[PDB]
Amino acid sequence: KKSYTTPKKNKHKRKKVKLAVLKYYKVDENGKISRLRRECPSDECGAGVFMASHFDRHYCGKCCLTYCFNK
Amino acid sequence: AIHRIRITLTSRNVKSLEKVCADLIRGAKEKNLKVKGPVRMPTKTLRITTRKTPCGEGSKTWDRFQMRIPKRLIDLHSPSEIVKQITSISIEPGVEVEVTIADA
Amino acid sequence: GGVMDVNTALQEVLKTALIHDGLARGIREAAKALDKRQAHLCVQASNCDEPMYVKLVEALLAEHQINLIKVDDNKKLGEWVGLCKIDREGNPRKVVGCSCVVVKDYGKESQAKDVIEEYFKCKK
Amino acid sequence: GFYWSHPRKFGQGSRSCRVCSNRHGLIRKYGLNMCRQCFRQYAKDIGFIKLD
Amino acid sequence: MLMPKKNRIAIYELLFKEGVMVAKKDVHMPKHPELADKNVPNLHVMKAMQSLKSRGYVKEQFAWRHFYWYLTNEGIQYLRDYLHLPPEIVPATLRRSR
RNA sequence: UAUUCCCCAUGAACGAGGAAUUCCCAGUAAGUGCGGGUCAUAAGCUUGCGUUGAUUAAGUCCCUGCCCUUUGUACACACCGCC
RNA sequence: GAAGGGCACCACCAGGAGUGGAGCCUGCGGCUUAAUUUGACUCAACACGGGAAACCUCACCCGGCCCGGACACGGACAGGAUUGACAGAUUGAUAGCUCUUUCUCGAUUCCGUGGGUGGUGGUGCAUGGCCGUUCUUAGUUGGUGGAGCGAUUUGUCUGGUUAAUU
Repeated sequence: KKSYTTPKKNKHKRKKVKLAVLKYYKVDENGKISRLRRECPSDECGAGVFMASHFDRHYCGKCCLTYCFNK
Repeated sequence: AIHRIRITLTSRNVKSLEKVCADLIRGAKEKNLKVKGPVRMPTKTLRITTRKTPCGEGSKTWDRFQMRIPKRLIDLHSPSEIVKQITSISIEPGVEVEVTIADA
Repeated sequence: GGVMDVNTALQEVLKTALIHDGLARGIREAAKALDKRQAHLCVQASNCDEPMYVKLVEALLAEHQINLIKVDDNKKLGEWVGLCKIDREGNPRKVVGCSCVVVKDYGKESQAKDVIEEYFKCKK
Repeated sequence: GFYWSHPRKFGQGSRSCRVCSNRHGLIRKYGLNMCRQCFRQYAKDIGFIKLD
Repeated sequence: MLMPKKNRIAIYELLFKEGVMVAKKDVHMPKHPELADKNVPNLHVMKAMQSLKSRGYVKEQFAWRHFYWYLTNEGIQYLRDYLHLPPEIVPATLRRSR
C-alpha cells in the first residue's frame, strides 16, 4: 500500500495535568473560606466559580463540564 | 335508523376476496334492505423491476416483481346491527375491510 | 440481618446515600453543601495534615444545620461509601488515605437512618 | 453526548436498508427502503410474486 | 456501575420494571420509547446492555438491526443488587396466566 | 470542481462516415414522446408504455455457433490439445 | 481442415435500421496525477456493481478531529478516582483535543492484562446464499427385461415427422 513515514512530529497525547488542586484555600485563623481572582457568569457555577493565569487560559468548571468561556 | 353505508373490500387474493364479497351480498339479502352490488375498481399492479444479480455481473437479467390489489366495494343501507354482523363474519384471510358512515 | 454492629451504622447510610445519588463528598462539595441545606450528615477524619481542612469542616459543621461524628484514621475512611468495581474476588480494593464526606438524601429511610440520626441528635 | 452532525436529513447519509443498513441500490419506491437484494430475500413474504 | 449515572441508573430500573426491552441499533436517536427521561438513545442503552450480556446478566437476539434484549435469571440478582431493590422484587414477569 | 434551470451573448466538426460488425419477420424494425426506476437537487441511463408505423427473409446451412447419429482419434487441463 | 441427418437471425441470405466516421455523453483503457479508491478482462468485463456520485455517499489522499477500548481480569476509600468545564493561545472548530485556573457528576473515573469490536481491511482458488452462463439448446434419468465375467450397454432409433428421445 504505502507504509506510513509520518513527518517526524509525533503529536503529544496529553495528561490534563496531575494537580492536587485544592490546597489553595485561605483559612484565616478560624473556619472561613473566600479568596479573590477572576470570575465566570454561569448559574450552576454560582458565584464561587473561579479563574486564573496561564499562557492565557482561565477556565470555569461547574455546570459539571458544560461552559468554559474564550480568554 | 337507516344510514348510507359503504363497505370497501380491499385485498390481494381475488378468490379469497370474492368469497367474502359474495357473503356480504348473501348476508345482507338474507335480512333484505338494499345494496347496489359489488363495484369493480381497476386493479392496481405494484410493479418493481430489480436486477437478478447481486453485485455486478453477468448478462443483464432482471425480475419483474408484481403485487396486485383488487378493490371491490358494496353500498348498503342498515342500522348498527347489520353492519356489525356482516363485517365481523366473513373475515379471516389477508382481507382489509373499510366501513364508511355515510355519503362522504 | 442489618442490626448495626460497631462503626457500621454510618456504613449503611453512606452505602444507601452512595446508591441514592447525592453525596457532597469532599472539602469542596462538603463546604458548598454545608454553605446550603444541601448538607445533612458527615464523616470527618481524625488524622489530617494541616488541620485547617478539618477546621473548615468543624466550623461549618458546628453552625445551624448541626452535623458531626469523629471516626479515627485516614486510611479506613472510605470503604463504607462507594468506591470499588469488584476486580479481584477477595477485595484488596484500592488503597490511599481517606477524609471528610457530606452524606445527602440518606438513602430512603430506616436500616441505619433511625439508628445514627436519633443517636447523634440525642446522644443519651 | 455532542457532535455527529450534517444533513442526515436528505442524501444517502439519511436513508439505508431496513434489513441490513447498506446504502446503495435502494428500493425507495412504495415505502419499502430495502436494498435491491433484500427484496429477493424478503419479497415473497412481502407479496411481490413473479408472474410474467 | 458506570457512565452517565442519571441516565444509566434509569436504564437498569427500566429493564427491571420490564420483562423485555427492545431497542434499535441507531446511535443518532436522542430518545427511546418509554423511559428516555433525557437523550439516552442507543448508546447509554447499548453500552449498558452489551455490557450486561458479555458479563452474563442479559441475553440477545439481533433480527433486522434492532437488538432483542431479554433479561436473564442470573441478572435478576445483578441488577436488583445494583438497585438495592426489595428481596421479592417482582421484575415484570409476575404473569397471571389462567 | 460551468450542481440544476432560465435569460441573454460567442457561435464549432459533421454535407452520410475508412478497416470491420448486431437485429430481426408483424403490430416487427425505425422515429416519437411519455411515464416508471434512479431524485433535496436533478438525468444523454436503463424498464415499460403507447403512438406513428415501414422495407424484406418465410429458406438454408454458404460463414459463426448448437443438437443428434455413424466414424476416426497418440486428445481425457479434451485442439486455446497432444507433439 | 470425416461423414450423414437436423437446427439458431447472440448465423447467413434478402434489408433496413444502423453501428464502426463528427461533435457531444458517459463506460472503460492508458498516461498524468499525492488522488484521479474500486470491483468487473473474449466472449456470457465497457450507462455493469442499480456505479446520474459537491457535502453523505466513501472505502481512497492532505489533513485533521472523535472515541463508540464491549467484556472480564487486574489497578484506582479522600488532603475527592478527574465524570463532566462559560472569556483566549490557538485550531478549521464555541475540537477542555491539548499548555495555568480552576469551579462540579461524583464511585463514574483513569493505568496494566488478557480480550475484543469493528473495519466499503485482506483473501470469491477458505465458504453459504444469490446470481451469470455451457443454455428457452434439446436434453437427462432410472424399474424390470435383454446384451455383455465386468466398466458398461440397450431401452435412449435407419427413416418420416416435430418449435421441441415430440
